Amino acid sequence: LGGLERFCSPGKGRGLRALQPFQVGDLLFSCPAYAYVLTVNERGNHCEYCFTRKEGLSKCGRCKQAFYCNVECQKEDWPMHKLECSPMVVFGENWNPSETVRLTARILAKQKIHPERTPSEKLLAVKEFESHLDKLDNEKKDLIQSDIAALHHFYSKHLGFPDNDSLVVLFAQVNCNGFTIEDEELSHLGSAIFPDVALMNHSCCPNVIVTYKGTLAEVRAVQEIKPGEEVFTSYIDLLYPTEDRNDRLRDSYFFTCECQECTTKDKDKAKVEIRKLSDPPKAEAIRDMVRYARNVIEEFRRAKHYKSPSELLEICELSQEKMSSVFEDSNVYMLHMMYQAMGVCLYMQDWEGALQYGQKIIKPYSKHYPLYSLNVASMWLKLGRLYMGLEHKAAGEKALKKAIAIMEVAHGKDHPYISEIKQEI
Amino acid sequence: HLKSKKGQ
Ligand SMILES: Nc1ncnc2c1ncn2[C@@H]1O[C@H](CSCC[C@H](N)C(=O)O)[C@@H](O)[C@H]1O
Ligand SMILES: [Zn+2]
Ligand SMILES: [Zn+2]
Ligand SMILES: [Zn+2]
Repeated sequence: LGGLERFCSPGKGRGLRALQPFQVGDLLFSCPAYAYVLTVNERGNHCEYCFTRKEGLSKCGRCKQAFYCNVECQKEDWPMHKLECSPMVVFGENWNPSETVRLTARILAKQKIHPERTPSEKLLAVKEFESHLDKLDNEKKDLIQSDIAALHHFYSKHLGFPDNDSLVVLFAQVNCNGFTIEDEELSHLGSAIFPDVALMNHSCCPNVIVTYKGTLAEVRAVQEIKPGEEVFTSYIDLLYPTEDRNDRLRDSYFFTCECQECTTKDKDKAKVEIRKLSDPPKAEAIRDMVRYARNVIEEFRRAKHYKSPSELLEICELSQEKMSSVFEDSNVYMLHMMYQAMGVCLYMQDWEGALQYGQKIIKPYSKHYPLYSLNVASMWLKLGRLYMGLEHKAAGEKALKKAIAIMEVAHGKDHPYISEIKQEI
Repeated sequence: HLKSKKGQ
């Protein structure tokens, strides 16, 4: 952070800019997690303190729901775990606080223990976070109050809570600044607050990428950065068309991106590719299928939580065949359902069906995503681990090297992950 | 939701 500084970026608020050149691959800075939380569905597979994935984790003797590398990771996490250790025993199977509430809880506990500036807040402090309180509508304030109620519902026996109005601000700050920690396959590991990483503004053609070493965020260049140039990360999945991207960005972050990808709309034509029929859909018919695809995407998202895998496959297959009458296979909405179908096949342990989908996805993914995308890398890595599991070694190693080649740039040549994948080779 | 590369 010596060759970097915060500044006022016109029309963007505060931001981060380079004071020195950065080549592709260079580490700009690392940031320790101010607060972090392991997701519920990853309990028992990951250490809750350092996010180290290993076997043979020690259960928390009292709750039997927290797992640790050892006694040191148990004792070091205790200040954060004590917000949950007893409520998990008492509430039983009705302890259902959302991951946001869980994270927000740890934030307040951290402010009690370490009220002064942490190694996480060298350039931007948690108290200094943007909240967009002034922009919040009814539904957003309503979701915040539901989170505040659940915070006192499950945590009152443990944490010092400020007034309602400070918690509105904090929850708003969390939504604006928070990060999801993802693994190598871009699966949801947990949620964290990285104050210094939160200083960076968004772009759909970013010059940096955020990766994780346990609970430690690392920021590496994916484009050449010059002195005086602002550093942009990306807040969202960049597969989708400009309208889709900015609907998500206005919704969650209260801004419209004006990057070169959003200005030119360069990739939209290929992203929403229409087939070459003698009777091609009208602009209205295209509009209607696109409106349908985005509604199906949202429905499948909420359907994922409860519907059976075979039911989930069905809607993926139904969506595809309907859209395939006007959309090409490299169309992004086709790719979405293909990706979701691939994931269901993986849970079903249909390794052959999963590999089939992955093969249809990889080439269009390389086209739509920017260079050094971990979206592309993890798809290669999924393909690779599928070829290897099915004893197809030439195709497996080739795909895994494609993954490693990107991950060296994004993760750094000697990240624990790359040596994990090299062992597979 | 929170900042991520995926989450379809
Ligand atoms: N490409 C972009 N264009 C305009 N505003 C942006 C942007 N990327 C990020 N922002 C702003 O930054 C917020 C995310 S937090 C990033 C730091 C923020 N600029 C600050 O001063 O605290 C967004 O809600 C939005 O207000
Ligand atoms: Zn541990
Ligand atoms: Zn416990
Ligand atoms: Zn953009």
